[PDB]
Amino acid sequence: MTEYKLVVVGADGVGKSALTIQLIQNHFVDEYDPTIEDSYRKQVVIDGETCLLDILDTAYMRTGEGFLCVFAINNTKSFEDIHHYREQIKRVKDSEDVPMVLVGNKCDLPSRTVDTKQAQDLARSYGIPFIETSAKTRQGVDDAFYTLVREIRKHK
Ligand SMILES: Nc1nc2c(ncn2[C@@H]2O[C@H](COP(=O)(O)OP(=O)(O)O)[C@@H](O)[C@H]2O)c(=O)[nH]1
Ligand SMILES: [Mg+2]
Repeated sequence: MTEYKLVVVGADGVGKSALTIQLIQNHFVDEYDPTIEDSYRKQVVIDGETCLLDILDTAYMRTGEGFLCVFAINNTKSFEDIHHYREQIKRVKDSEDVPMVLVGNKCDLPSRTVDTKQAQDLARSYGIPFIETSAKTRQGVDDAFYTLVREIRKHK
Protein backbone atom coordinates (compact mmCIF):
# COMPACT_ATOMS: atom_id res chain seq x y z
CA MET A 1 0.00 0.00 0.00
CA THR A 2 1.00 3.63 -0.60
CA GLU A 3 -0.54 6.91 0.56
CA TYR A 4 -1.50 9.83 -1.69
CA LYS A 5 -2.20 13.41 -0.57
CA LEU A 6 -4.78 14.95 -2.90
CA VAL A 7 -6.08 18.52 -2.77
CA VAL A 8 -9.40 19.73 -4.15
CA VAL A 9 -9.43 23.40 -5.12
CA GLY A 10 -11.84 25.70 -6.87
CA ALA A 11 -14.35 28.47 -6.31
CA ASP A 12 -16.88 28.03 -3.55
CA GLY A 13 -20.02 26.22 -4.58
CA VAL A 14 -18.54 24.16 -7.39
CA GLY A 15 -18.95 20.92 -5.50
CA LYS A 16 -15.56 20.32 -3.93
CA SER A 17 -17.11 18.88 -0.78
CA ALA A 18 -19.79 16.90 -2.57
CA LEU A 19 -17.15 15.26 -4.75
CA THR A 20 -15.02 14.19 -1.80
CA ILE A 21 -17.91 12.79 0.20
CA GLN A 22 -19.27 10.97 -2.84
CA LEU A 23 -15.80 9.51 -3.32
CA ILE A 24 -15.37 8.68 0.35
CA GLN A 25 -18.90 7.82 1.39
CA ASN A 26 -20.49 6.88 -1.96
CA HIS A 27 -23.43 9.21 -1.48
CA PHE A 28 -24.42 12.68 -2.63
CA VAL A 29 -24.51 15.48 -0.09
CA ASP A 30 -26.69 18.33 -1.20
CA GLU A 31 -25.80 20.57 1.75
CA TYR A 32 -22.38 20.77 3.35
CA ASP A 33 -21.05 23.62 5.49
CA PRO A 34 -19.23 25.72 2.87
CA THR A 35 -16.87 26.90 5.57
CA ILE A 36 -15.67 23.42 6.59
CA GLU A 37 -12.14 22.59 5.35
CA ASP A 38 -11.04 19.09 6.45
CA SER A 39 -9.10 16.00 5.32
CA TYR A 40 -10.76 12.66 4.55
CA ARG A 41 -8.88 9.38 4.15
CA LYS A 42 -9.90 6.15 2.43
CA GLN A 43 -8.16 3.04 1.19
CA VAL A 44 -8.95 2.30 -2.43
CA VAL A 45 -7.84 -0.07 -5.16
CA ILE A 46 -6.61 1.85 -8.18
CA ASP A 47 -5.48 -0.36 -11.06
CA GLY A 48 -5.12 -3.36 -8.83
CA GLU A 49 -3.16 -1.36 -6.27
CA THR A 50 -4.50 -0.47 -2.84
CA CYS A 51 -3.94 3.13 -1.88
CA LEU A 52 -4.64 5.35 1.03
CA LEU A 53 -6.03 8.63 -0.31
CA ASP A 54 -5.77 11.64 2.01
CA ILE A 55 -7.93 14.39 0.58
CA LEU A 56 -8.04 18.01 1.75
CA ASP A 57 -11.41 19.50 0.79
CA THR A 58 -10.62 23.22 0.74
CA ALA A 59 -13.06 25.99 1.61
CA TYR A 60 -1.56 21.19 4.66
CA MET A 61 -1.95 22.26 1.01
CA ARG A 62 1.81 22.77 0.64
CA THR A 63 2.40 19.06 0.93
CA GLY A 64 -0.27 17.82 -1.41
CA GLU A 65 0.99 15.70 -4.26
CA GLY A 66 -1.94 16.11 -6.63
CA PHE A 67 -4.63 18.72 -7.08
CA LEU A 68 -8.14 18.55 -8.49
CA CYS A 69 -9.09 21.84 -10.12
CA VAL A 70 -12.87 21.94 -10.01
CA PHE A 71 -15.30 24.29 -11.72
CA ALA A 72 -19.04 23.98 -12.32
CA ILE A 73 -20.24 23.72 -15.90
CA ASN A 74 -23.13 26.01 -14.99
CA ASN A 75 -20.88 28.73 -13.66
CA THR A 76 -18.53 30.53 -16.02
CA LYS A 77 -16.94 32.58 -13.25
CA SER A 78 -15.73 29.40 -11.56
CA PHE A 79 -14.24 28.43 -14.90
CA GLU A 80 -12.64 31.85 -15.34
CA ASP A 81 -11.15 31.28 -11.86
CA ILE A 82 -9.32 28.07 -12.78
CA HIS A 83 -6.28 29.95 -13.93
CA HIS A 84 -5.87 31.66 -10.58
CA TYR A 85 -5.98 28.31 -8.87
CA ARG A 86 -3.48 26.59 -11.14
CA GLU A 87 -1.15 29.52 -10.78
CA GLN A 88 -1.34 29.49 -6.99
CA ILE A 89 -0.69 25.74 -6.99
CA LYS A 90 2.51 26.11 -8.93
CA ARG A 91 3.45 28.84 -6.48
CA VAL A 92 2.79 26.78 -3.34
CA LYS A 93 4.85 23.94 -4.75
CA ASP A 94 7.50 26.13 -6.41
CA SER A 95 7.19 23.87 -9.43
CA GLU A 96 5.53 23.91 -12.84
CA ASP A 97 4.94 20.12 -13.28
CA VAL A 98 2.43 19.37 -10.53
CA PRO A 99 0.06 16.41 -10.97
CA MET A 100 -3.27 17.98 -11.70
CA VAL A 101 -6.65 17.34 -13.27
CA LEU A 102 -9.33 19.71 -14.52
CA VAL A 103 -12.78 18.74 -13.33
CA GLY A 104 -16.04 20.04 -14.68
CA ASN A 105 -18.60 19.22 -12.03
CA LYS A 106 -22.42 19.31 -12.10
CA CYS A 107 -22.59 17.94 -15.53
CA ASP A 108 -25.99 16.45 -14.55
CA LEU A 109 -27.71 19.81 -14.96
CA PRO A 110 -29.03 21.59 -17.96
CA SER A 111 -28.07 25.24 -18.39
CA ARG A 112 -24.42 24.52 -19.14
CA THR A 113 -22.55 27.74 -19.79
CA VAL A 114 -19.13 26.13 -20.17
CA ASP A 115 -18.78 24.04 -23.31
CA THR A 116 -16.82 20.81 -23.37
CA LYS A 117 -14.37 22.14 -25.99
CA GLN A 118 -13.87 25.22 -23.82
CA ALA A 119 -12.65 23.17 -20.91
CA GLN A 120 -10.80 20.72 -23.13
CA ASP A 121 -8.94 23.61 -24.73
CA LEU A 122 -8.01 24.94 -21.33
CA ALA A 123 -6.88 21.50 -20.18
CA ARG A 124 -4.78 21.10 -23.30
CA SER A 125 -3.18 24.52 -22.74
CA TYR A 126 -2.21 23.27 -19.26
CA GLY A 127 -1.36 19.79 -20.51
CA ILE A 128 -3.47 18.10 -17.84
CA PRO A 129 -6.38 15.64 -18.04
CA PHE A 130 -9.99 16.81 -18.07
CA ILE A 131 -12.93 14.90 -16.62
CA GLU A 132 -16.56 15.99 -16.45
CA THR A 133 -18.18 14.86 -13.20
CA SER A 134 -21.50 14.84 -11.44
CA ALA A 135 -21.43 14.54 -7.68
CA LYS A 136 -25.15 13.84 -7.70
CA THR A 137 -25.12 10.86 -10.02
CA ARG A 138 -21.50 10.00 -9.30
CA GLN A 139 -20.67 10.36 -12.90
CA GLY A 140 -16.99 10.10 -13.52
CA VAL A 141 -16.19 10.87 -9.85
CA ASP A 142 -14.01 7.82 -9.45
CA ASP A 143 -12.35 8.49 -12.77
CA ALA A 144 -11.45 12.01 -11.62
CA PHE A 145 -9.70 10.93 -8.44
CA TYR A 146 -8.05 7.88 -9.97
CA THR A 147 -6.75 9.88 -12.92
CA LEU A 148 -5.17 12.26 -10.48
CA VAL A 149 -3.58 9.26 -8.81
CA ARG A 150 -2.37 8.05 -12.19
CA GLU A 151 -1.05 11.56 -12.77
CA ILE A 152 0.83 11.28 -9.52
CA ARG A 153 2.07 7.81 -10.42
CA LYS A 154 3.58 9.22 -13.62
CA HIS A 155 5.27 12.02 -11.64
CA LYS A 156 7.16 9.35 -9.68
N1 LIG B 1 -26.82 18.95 -9.32
C1 LIG B 1 -25.59 18.90 -8.77
N2 LIG B 1 -25.37 19.66 -7.68
C2 LIG B 1 -24.16 19.66 -7.08
C3 LIG B 1 -23.10 18.82 -7.64
N3 LIG B 1 -22.03 18.99 -6.87
C4 LIG B 1 -22.36 19.88 -5.92
N4 LIG B 1 -23.63 20.28 -6.03
C5 LIG B 1 -24.32 21.26 -5.17
O1 LIG B 1 -23.57 22.46 -5.16
C6 LIG B 1 -23.60 23.07 -3.89
C7 LIG B 1 -22.17 23.32 -3.48
O2 LIG B 1 -21.57 22.06 -3.26
P1 LIG B 1 -20.31 21.92 -2.32
O3 LIG B 1 -19.77 20.55 -2.38
O4 LIG B 1 -20.56 22.40 -0.93
O5 LIG B 1 -19.40 22.97 -3.07
P2 LIG B 1 -18.08 23.48 -2.40
O6 LIG B 1 -18.29 24.85 -1.88
O7 LIG B 1 -17.05 23.50 -3.47
O8 LIG B 1 -17.67 22.59 -1.28
C8 LIG B 1 -24.21 22.06 -2.96
O9 LIG B 1 -25.54 22.45 -2.64
C9 LIG B 1 -24.34 20.80 -3.75
O10 LIG B 1 -25.62 20.30 -3.47
C10 LIG B 1 -23.43 18.01 -8.83
O11 LIG B 1 -22.58 17.27 -9.34
N5 LIG B 1 -24.66 18.10 -9.32
MG1 LIG C 1 -17.24 22.52 0.78
